[PDB]
Amino acid sequence: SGAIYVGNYRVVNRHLATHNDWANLVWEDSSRDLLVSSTTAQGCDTIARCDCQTGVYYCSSRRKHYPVSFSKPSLIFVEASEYYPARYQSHLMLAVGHSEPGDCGGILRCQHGVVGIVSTGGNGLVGFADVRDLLWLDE
Ligand SMILES: COc1cccc(NC(=O)N2CCC[C@H](C(N)=O)C2)n1
Ligand SMILES: [Zn+2]
Repeated sequence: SGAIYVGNYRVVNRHLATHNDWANLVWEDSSRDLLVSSTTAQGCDTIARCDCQTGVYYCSSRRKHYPVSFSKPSLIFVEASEYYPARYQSHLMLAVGHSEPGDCGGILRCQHGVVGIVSTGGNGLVGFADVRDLLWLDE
């Protein structure tokens, strides 16, 4: 689990969105596994606006933050799960790192701010849904 709290927005994995998120919906995209809802309180996270390919992510299944090198956001095939059929997910970045299903939502960050959140994984890989192109999160 986990979210990004920037301005009056809450960014979560679409597959983990709550009823309150759907009832206060700002934007959602199944192909990216992202959903953004509105918040009453202002958040403290800042979004990175950069082309970093190295950063650090939080892994809840280890209670640890790990440094990683990650691929550029791309269209990657994701196998069928209990949340989606087998499909291509867009704006996804892959890295070598530990992950379990419940790790979704952990933040990936670089020196400039939040880059994205954990969205896929398995067998010593971890995938992050990028948010750096969502310029509207800053206003
Ligand atoms: C997060 O790490 C792991 C580790 C092992 C397995 C998994 N499951 C995983 O990738 N998916 C299940 C949740 C929805 C994901 C998606 N974005 O389509 C696919 N995740
Ligand atoms: Zn950066």
